[PDB]
Amino acid sequence: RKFFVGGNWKMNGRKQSLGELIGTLNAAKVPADTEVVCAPPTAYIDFARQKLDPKIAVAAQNCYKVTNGAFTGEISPGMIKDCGATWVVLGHSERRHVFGDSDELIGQKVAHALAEGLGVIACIGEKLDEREAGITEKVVFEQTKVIADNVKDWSKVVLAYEPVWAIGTGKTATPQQAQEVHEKLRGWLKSNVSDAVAQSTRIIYGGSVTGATCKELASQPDVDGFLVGGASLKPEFVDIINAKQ
Amino acid sequence: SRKFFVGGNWKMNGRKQSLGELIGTLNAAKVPADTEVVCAPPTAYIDFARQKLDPKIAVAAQNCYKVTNGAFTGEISPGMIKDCGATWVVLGHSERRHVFGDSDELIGQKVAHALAEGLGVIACIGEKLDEREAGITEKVVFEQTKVIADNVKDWSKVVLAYEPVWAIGTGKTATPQQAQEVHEKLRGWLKSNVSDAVAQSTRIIYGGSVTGATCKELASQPDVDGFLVGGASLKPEFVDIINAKQ
Repeated sequence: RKFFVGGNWKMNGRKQSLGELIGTLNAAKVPADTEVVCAPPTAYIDFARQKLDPKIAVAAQNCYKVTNGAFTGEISPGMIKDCGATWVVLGHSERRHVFGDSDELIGQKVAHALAEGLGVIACIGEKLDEREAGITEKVVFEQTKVIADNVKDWSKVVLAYEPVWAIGTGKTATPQQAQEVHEKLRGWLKSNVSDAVAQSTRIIYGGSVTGATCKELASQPDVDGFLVGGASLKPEFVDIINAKQ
Repeated sequence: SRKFFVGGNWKMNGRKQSLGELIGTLNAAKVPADTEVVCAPPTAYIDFARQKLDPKIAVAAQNCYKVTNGAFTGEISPGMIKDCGATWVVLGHSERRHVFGDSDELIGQKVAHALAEGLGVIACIGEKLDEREAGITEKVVFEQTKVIADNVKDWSKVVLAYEPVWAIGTGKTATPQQAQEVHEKLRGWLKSNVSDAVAQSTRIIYGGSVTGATCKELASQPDVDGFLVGGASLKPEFVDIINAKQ
């Protein structure tokens, strides 16, 4: 499984700062064994694709479920592809919990994005209350099932596990518990999709990752990369891209 | 003395190809003297549209969030909008409210933030069919307008857009007379709840179904100061609507 490192810039940056960031990434050497993807704010997808070395892919941070229509404020996989982007992050914890993306809608977006020839970074993760209630498996397996029900070709999909229960809650996710979850997800795929899919599908970690912890996290058997948040806006991102090196 | 305002909301439609053609048409079009033309392309094309579109045409974002930066994957801020050359943002559009759940409180915060960031705001309001049926049109649009008003310190950069949601895909069809009725009531609300000055200078544009065949009569209505065009913004017909007052 090729090491995958995605940077989710979230709602940050402007042309100046993002341009500098991109300059820093273009100048860095990305191990041929690493697949790098950057997710700029929607207004900068086009901008980023133009400035980013073609070696690095561009992803949209969200998209809707149809080709076109009366959905003011939304963008379709078609527009994303039209901008040169090749991936779209779907089901991100922020879309689910802050903007209410339903599990059903996420499934529809996944189906549509893949049908449009876009790659999908499908995010899953349980909240603190769900974690506390000991229903981690229930939640992530239900979320993964919806994704699986909407994926016909896993070659274009990367599963990202977000330990939401560790975001601003005081809890700290250890690499052991990350491995623990990733192993369970791969086991679910093995049994519910196929051995081939479970073996080849990248399951990346969307939890807290820094240049000082990426090595250990990347060394975990079932952690195939990262969906980086805050660090993706800093030089440290390059260190994370080299976590396997 | 209110400058005729025509905004084209492309909604989630178009690609660089189709948009570029529409833009070519607009760049070559003569915009009427006392008129203001704005185009709201899909978010991924705000940048592209601003670059191809001549400065005589303003660009608007179809939505934005309530803070400058943050952990809000999938959202953009007024700061990013201005950074791309856009000078307006459509907020409270019926689709954001009814399809995506934007609450009146959220819309008020977005309005406040967009204006604080120096962006112009096209604030949308409109009642649904059921609300229309029960005869609470005024109550509904007044509540929505008040939320907007409560978050507007200076109306110079604000344009109100009435969207007869009740007619939009419901088997109904708003007449220019019922359009005028609402606009007049809205302006009356501004006069009584804000100031006569704001009431007289604030453009209240019609966001219902508008075509080159109906823009003329709609534009002639005393309190209809322009349009927030939907489907027609995607065709040559758009230019005719821009000339609705001609």
